[PDB]
Amino acid sequence: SKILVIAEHRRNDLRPVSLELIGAANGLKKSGEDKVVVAVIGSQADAFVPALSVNGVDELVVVKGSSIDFDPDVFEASVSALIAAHNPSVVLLPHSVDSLGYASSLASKTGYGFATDVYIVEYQGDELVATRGGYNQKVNVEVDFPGKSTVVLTIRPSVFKPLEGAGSPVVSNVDAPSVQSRSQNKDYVEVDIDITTVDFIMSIGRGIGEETNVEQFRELADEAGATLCCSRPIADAGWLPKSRQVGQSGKVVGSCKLYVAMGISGSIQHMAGMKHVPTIIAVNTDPGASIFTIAKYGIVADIFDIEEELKAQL
Amino acid sequence: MKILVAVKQTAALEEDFEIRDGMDVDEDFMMYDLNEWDDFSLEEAMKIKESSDTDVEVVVVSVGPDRVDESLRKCLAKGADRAVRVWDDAAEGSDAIVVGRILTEVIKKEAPDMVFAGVQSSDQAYASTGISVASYLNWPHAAVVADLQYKPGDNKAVIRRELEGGMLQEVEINCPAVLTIQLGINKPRYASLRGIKQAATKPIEEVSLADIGLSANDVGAAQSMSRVRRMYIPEKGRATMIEGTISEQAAKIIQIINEFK
Ligand SMILES: Cc1cc2nc3c(=O)[nH]c(=O)nc-3n(C[C@H](O)[C@H](O)[C@H](O)COP(=O)(O)OP(=O)(O)OC[C@H]3O[C@@H](n4cnc5c(N)ncnc54)[C@H](O)[C@@H]3O)c2cc1C
Ligand SMILES: Nc1ncnc2c1ncn2[C@@H]1O[C@H](COP(=O)(O)O)[C@@H](O)[C@H]1O
Repeated sequence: SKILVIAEHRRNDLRPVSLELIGAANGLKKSGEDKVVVAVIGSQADAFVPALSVNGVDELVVVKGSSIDFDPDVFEASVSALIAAHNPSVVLLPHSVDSLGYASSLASKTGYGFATDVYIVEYQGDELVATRGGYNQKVNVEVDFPGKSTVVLTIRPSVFKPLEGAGSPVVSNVDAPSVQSRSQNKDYVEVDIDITTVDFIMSIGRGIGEETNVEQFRELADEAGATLCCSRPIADAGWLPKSRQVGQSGKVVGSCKLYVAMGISGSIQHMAGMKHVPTIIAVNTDPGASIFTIAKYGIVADIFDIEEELKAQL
Repeated sequence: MKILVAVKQTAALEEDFEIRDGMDVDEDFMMYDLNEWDDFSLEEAMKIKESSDTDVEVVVVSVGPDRVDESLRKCLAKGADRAVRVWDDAAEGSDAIVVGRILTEVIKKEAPDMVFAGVQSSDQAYASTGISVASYLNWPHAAVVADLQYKPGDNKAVIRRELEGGMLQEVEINCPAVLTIQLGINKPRYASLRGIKQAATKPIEEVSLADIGLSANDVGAAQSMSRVRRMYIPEKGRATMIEGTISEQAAKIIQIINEFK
C-alpha cells in the first residue's frame, strides 16, 4: 500500500495545506509498513524539495510540467500518471481553489471513488469511511466507497495537523506528460486602509440587511474601539471595501484576540479566516447557525437591539 | 451563438429538522430555491446577450424532478430564452459525477458555444459537477471565475480566477469552454412584473434519460462514486449561551469587551 499526496504551491511558496495532508495521510495508513508518496508539480518544482522533505514522506516525486503554477490540463495529466505508476489505495488533494479545477476531472474519467471537502477520515477494517458536510453544514454525511481500488479525496484545509520534524523521502523525477494545455496562465492581479491584522474586531454579515444599516454598526465599532469587518456578502455588494473581508478569500485575522460576529452564520470559508480567534462572541437569531459551534459565548437575538444599547451603555 | 447555463435547485432545512432512516433528512423540513451561485452565472450569460449586437441564445438546464420547474420558471423570468429539465426517477440520489454525465448528454444535443456552472451548490457544496461536465465533454475549463472577457464567436477568452487570501489570476482559455462562476462577478437582476408574466406563458421542456441515450443503468446512487452510509447532526459546541434581556446580553458583551482591554 501507498497513499498519494499532491502538494500545492503558488508563486514560489509552498502552501501550508501540503503539510496538513501529509499529516492526514500518516494518521490514516493502517500499517507502518505502508508508504506515503508525495508529488509536487511544476516547471520549477525542484525548489520545493528542502521544504517537502519532512517527517512522514516516504518518497518525493518532482514533476516538471509545462507551467510554473497550477494549470488544470497539466495537473490532471500528472496525477493520472502518478496514480498509474503508484496504484495508491487513496489519493489526497487539498480541497482548494486549484484542486477545484481538476479533481473531479480525474474521478470522472475512470471509476475512481470520489469525495470532497472531507473533514474526518478513517479506516474500519479493510473499509475506508469519509465524512463531509450536508445541507449546508447542518448535518454530517458519512460515506464509503464500495468496490474502489483507488479513492480520491479532497481534504478540508486546517482540519488535519501537520507533523513536527525533518525526514528523508527517496526523491525522484518524472516529466509531466507532454500536454498541450488549452489554457495559458497570465498575470497575478491585486484589486491603503488597515491590514485587518489588529486586536479587536466587530464583524457584520448578511444579517444586517441594507446598506443603510452599516453606518450604525460602523459607529458601534468606532465607539467600542473595534475594527469594522465583514463576511463576503457585504463586500461583494460593495458596502465595505474588500480590505475588510474576513475569510478564505480575504484576510485571515491573525492577531485578533477578540471577534464579535454579528449576523454572520459561520460559513466554512468565513471560519477559515477567523476560527482561531481565542474569544469569539456570536450574535445570531438562528440557534443552529454554525458560527455558534466555535464561538465561546453565544447570544441569540436581533442584531439591531443588541446594537443600540451596547451603543447606549458605552 | 448559445450559452447553456446549468442550474440546481437546492434544499435548505428549517430549524429542528430531524432524520428519517438514518440515511437522509426528512423530506418535510426542506425549502427549495435556485442555487445562490446560479444567479451570478445566469446573469453572466444575460450580461453577454445584452452587450453584443449579435443574436445569443441563453438556455438553462436542470437535472431534477418537477419541483424544479419553479426555479426554471424564475430563470425564464430573468431573461433566459429556453429552459429544459432532465429527469427520471431512476436519477434520484445521483452524485456530482453522475449529474456530470447526464448534463453532458443534454449539452451534446444543445451544442452550445460556452457552458456556465456554479463554483458549488449551497446544499451539498460538492464543488465538482461543472468541471465534471468539462471532463465527459472534453472541453477546456476553469473553476472559480471572478471576471470573464469574452465576445460571442471569439475563440480564446480571458478569465480571472479568484485565489485564497485574495489575489486574482488571469488565464486565457480556449472556447468552447466550461467555467464555474463565483459570487460577485456581477449584480444579478430582479425580474420585472412583466418578466414574471410573460415567463408564465413559456414552456419548461421535459427531457427523459432515453432522449439522451441514457438508462436506469447509467444513473442514480447506485453508479455514484461514494455511497452514503448515514447522516447525523453534529454536536454543536462547547460555548456559553447568554440568556436574559438586551440589557444583560449586552451588559455581558461589554464585560467581556472590558475584560479584554
Ligand atoms: C470559493 C469561495 C470563497 C469564499 N470566500 C469567502 C470569504 O472570504 N468570506 C466569507 O465570509 N464567505 C466566503 N465564501 C462565501 C460563503 O459561502 C457564504 O456565502 C458567506 O460566508 C455567507 O455570509 P453570511 O454568513 O454573512 O450570510 P448568511 O450565510 O446569509 O448568514 C446570515 C446570518 O444572519 C442571521 N441573521 C439574520 N437576521 C438577523 C438578525 N436580525 N439578528 C441576528 N442574526 C440575524 C441569520 O440567522 C444567518 O445565520 C466563499 C465561498 C466560496 C465557495
Ligand atoms: N442537478 C443539477 N442540475 C443542473 N445543474 C447542476 C446540478 N447539480 C449541480 N449543478 C451545477 O453544479 C453547480 C455547482 O454545485 P456542485 O453540485 O457543488 O458541483 C451548480 O451551480 C450547477 O451549475
